[PDB]
Amino acid sequence: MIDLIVSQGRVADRAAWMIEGAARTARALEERYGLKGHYVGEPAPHADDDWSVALPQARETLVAVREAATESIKGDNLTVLVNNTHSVSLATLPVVAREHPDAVVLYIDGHGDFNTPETTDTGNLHGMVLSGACGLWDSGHGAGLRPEQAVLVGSRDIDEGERELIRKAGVRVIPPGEATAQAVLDAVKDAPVWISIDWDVLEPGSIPADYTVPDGMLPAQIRAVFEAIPAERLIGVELAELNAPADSERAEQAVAVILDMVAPAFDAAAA
Ligand SMILES: [Mg+2]
Ligand SMILES: [Mg+2]
Ligand SMILES: [Mg+2]
Ligand SMILES: [Mn+2]
Ligand SMILES: [Mn+2]
Repeated sequence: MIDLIVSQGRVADRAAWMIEGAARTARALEERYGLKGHYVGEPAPHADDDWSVALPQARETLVAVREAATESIKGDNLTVLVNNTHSVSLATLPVVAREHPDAVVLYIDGHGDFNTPETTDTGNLHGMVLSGACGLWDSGHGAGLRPEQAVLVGSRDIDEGERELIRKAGVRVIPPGEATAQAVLDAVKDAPVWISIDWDVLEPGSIPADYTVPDGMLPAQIRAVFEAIPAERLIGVELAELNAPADSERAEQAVAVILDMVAPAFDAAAA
């Protein structure tokens, strides 16, 4: 009753071990739940390139992830995507919004990812993912997510340009100190639910990502979200931005903590 899809192609990766982090996460899920993952994309080298170069390069991987996501979301299994980068959600979020136009997206992240090409100060595609899914700019991978149905959980590092786009579009923001069961249940109400996680939401030290931003959520708060959302309401889960080298302490300890955070959802789905 779980479908596991794993991105292994470069999607604007600036960090060296996002593909390895995704692989280690997927292999641990495979072992815990006796799943066989659908691995898509071919690894390319990381680089600090503009979105205008990285997005074109990522098309093949994004289209293969979209195709596998569409097949699983049309079906009766919990859709689980283990994505190297948050940018893969440029492909998955338009699918979820087309299949489930009633769905609320819990976008669990330390940042807003709501810059456009006009507002971005870094040219990092990652900073433009949720705005892209919401059609504030054209990613070439579709849009159709209503910002009124997107909830930023745990965001604490939002540019004033980005904050303006977020308020006007009607994206709700739950800061990390308010990100409890009550606040998340108030946000999703009675809607079906898609969870999109960027591990940079977590208080630094624990689960390595690309970005390090203080005063974040704790692993138990993420576990509380998975415990709080009813199994009948959960469409699927996306896990992104584990930057963990092959065979490392950060790999084995991060993946133990991830297994613990997602167990309330995956144990229910796996039965
Ligand atoms: Mg790195
Ligand atoms: Mg293209
Ligand atoms: Mg279902
Ligand atoms: Mn982030
Ligand atoms: Mn992100």
